[PDB]
Amino acid sequence: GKPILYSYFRSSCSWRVRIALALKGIDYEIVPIQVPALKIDGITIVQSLAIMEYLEETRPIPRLLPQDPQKRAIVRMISDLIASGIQPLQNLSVLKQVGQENQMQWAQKVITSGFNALEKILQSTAGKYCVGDEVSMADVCLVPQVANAERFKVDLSPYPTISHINKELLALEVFQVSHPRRQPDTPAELR
Amino acid sequence: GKPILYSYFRSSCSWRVRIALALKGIDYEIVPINGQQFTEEFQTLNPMKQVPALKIDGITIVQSLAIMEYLEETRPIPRLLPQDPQKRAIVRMISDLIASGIQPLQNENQMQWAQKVITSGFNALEKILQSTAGKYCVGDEVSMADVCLVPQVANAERFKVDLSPYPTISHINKELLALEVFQVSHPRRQPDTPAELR
Repeated sequence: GKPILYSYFRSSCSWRVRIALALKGIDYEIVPIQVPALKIDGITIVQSLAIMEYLEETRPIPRLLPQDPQKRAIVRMISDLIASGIQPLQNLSVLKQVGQENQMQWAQKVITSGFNALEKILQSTAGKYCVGDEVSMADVCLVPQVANAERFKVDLSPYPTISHINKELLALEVFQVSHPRRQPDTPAELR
Repeated sequence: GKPILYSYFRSSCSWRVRIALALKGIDYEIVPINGQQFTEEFQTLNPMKQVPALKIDGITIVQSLAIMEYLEETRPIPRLLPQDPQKRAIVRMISDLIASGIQPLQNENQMQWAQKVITSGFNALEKILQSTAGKYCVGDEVSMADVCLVPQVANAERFKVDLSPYPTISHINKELLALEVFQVSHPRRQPDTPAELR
């Protein structure tokens, strides 16, 4: 009857989809545990980018992607930079399969390298959010990545644009109700 | 003036964009990659010295997925994405599985790692294609999934991955490699291919 997100409280990819579901006003059921997976309109969709593009097309407002194709490409660039460039190079597969202390070093080089790139891009693109003054898919991707950075003790002081946009976004209900610390599978001593 | 693609002959990401450019009949100029005129342009909206990068319609787009969506929208035919939203999700799933899942995890026994990554993904992707594939990844029309599949399958052969356990991937792969748009864009037919790959 109602959509099902297979989710994990610590998965940045799952949070993206929870922000996008909340943003589109879609009520869903959470089954905690490949995640995210989303059962919707009688089909199953893996991969948060794919999920979010489906949501954008079937539930247009609010827009994750602006109307001007050129603007859409910048929002997609940033999003994919996060989802294809930073995040996979610090997936749980990679981390536990290379020590329990090296995992943090490698994670920090990856996140800093991407944030060095992304912060420079945002000097051109950002208004109040990643691309101009309207929330986009880029913002949905950013916040969960910035939360990873905090988790691996990345200092955000060299990334003042990323940090400002991040705090603008975390002030919105759709980024709070979907928070890793407000989930069914959230450990009681992390709230 | 024509679009400019900054490319690398071995980058599977660059190949994706060459396939899509060729598919949509778009003529472009290739600037292959490792003065400050060319370095400034390369690195505008690309502080990471990344390929592919595409200069088109007066702007710069990095990230192959972003570039192909832009192409899809501005030059609709031939379709990289079908019209049915649910079919578009399946095409995007496969593409993203490759572009976000398999490929990023592999830019001594770095061979043991490449192979584990590629096999694990193809285990997943072969199973999905049992449901979706006709003559191509999703039904009988070439799509974004196919554009992503060929350059990943070429990586798999480079890292000596045996394709015997993946007959659907291997069939679709050879269907695609028979098409002009995947041949003219091939890593071996590029300006920066070193002659020792020919």
